[PDB]
Amino acid sequence: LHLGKCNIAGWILGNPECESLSTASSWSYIVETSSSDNGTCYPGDFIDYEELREQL
Amino acid sequence: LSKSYINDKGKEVLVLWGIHHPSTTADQQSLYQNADTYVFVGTSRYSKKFKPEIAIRPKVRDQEGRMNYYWTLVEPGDKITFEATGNLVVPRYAFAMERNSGIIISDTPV
Amino acid sequence: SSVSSFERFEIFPKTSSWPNHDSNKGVTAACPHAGAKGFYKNLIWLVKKGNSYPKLSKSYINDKGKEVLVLWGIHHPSTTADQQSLYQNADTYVFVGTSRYSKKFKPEIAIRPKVRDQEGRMNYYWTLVEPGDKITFEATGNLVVPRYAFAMERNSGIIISDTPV
Repeated sequence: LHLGKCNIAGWILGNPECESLSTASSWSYIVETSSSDNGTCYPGDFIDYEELREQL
Repeated sequence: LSKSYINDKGKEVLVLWGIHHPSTTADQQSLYQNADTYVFVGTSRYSKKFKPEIAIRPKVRDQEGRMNYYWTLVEPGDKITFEATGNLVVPRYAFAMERNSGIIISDTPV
Repeated sequence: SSVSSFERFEIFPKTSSWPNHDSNKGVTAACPHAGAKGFYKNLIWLVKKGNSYPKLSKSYINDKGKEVLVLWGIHHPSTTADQQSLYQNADTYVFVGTSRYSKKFKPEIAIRPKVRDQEGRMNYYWTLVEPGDKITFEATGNLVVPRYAFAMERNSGIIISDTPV
């Protein structure tokens, strides 16, 4: 699964700038980018965020 | 609010929600009309208590508020339970998953 | 443990920072300066000045090219009579907010066991300030405001020994 310019938090929450995306039915790893700034468009404290990146 | 969902699948169901933290007390009543709010998320394994704090945060991306995002797993046969009187971000879609890997930050094509 | 760019600077000067809050009556017998009553050097124990307590609202913009370390404390008084005699506020709450973290502090008033002739507690917290980030303090009581900040920049641990230098 490749998310492009968006990170995991832009995909698991439904960020509107990551609309052009075709999520497959199965994957093995998630790819982020170095310029992954279009994730959480609203700020906040993502509690237990590091464990969610390994579960999915 | 009082919602629930019975796991009718043979795999785990991932549920993501959010806890809204408004900036000022005038923004709390203008969006929810409730001062003392509390959010409850309860499963067969975990029962958490959420309490949003209303305070002035530094301006990040032209937003003086915060929103804490939480998550939990739902076992096959377990029924999730949501009960809140304000500042709850209800989910729209769920991620049914089943596993037995991490993250990669790169710019390589696919 | 490993700081190569340390600079002990004063984040809030004691002259004209809190003119409505007393910074001298908040002393204790467990922390003696030279035998008399005193309190911490890098911390300021704000207490009730008069018969009330004004709301605190301080900030600091990171004008340096390195991280700024800020230490504060959350006072936990023993009895409810000691709460009103030092702060005159029952429902108190302390907020510390940065660009990365926003924490909620709530002091508990209960009878603790007597340790060093003190029936109270004081929880100390800390956070980092990024270059360009502005810290935010907002409390109505039981806040230990900082006096000095530790500007640091790193890329080590602790040693307990009695060897000379």
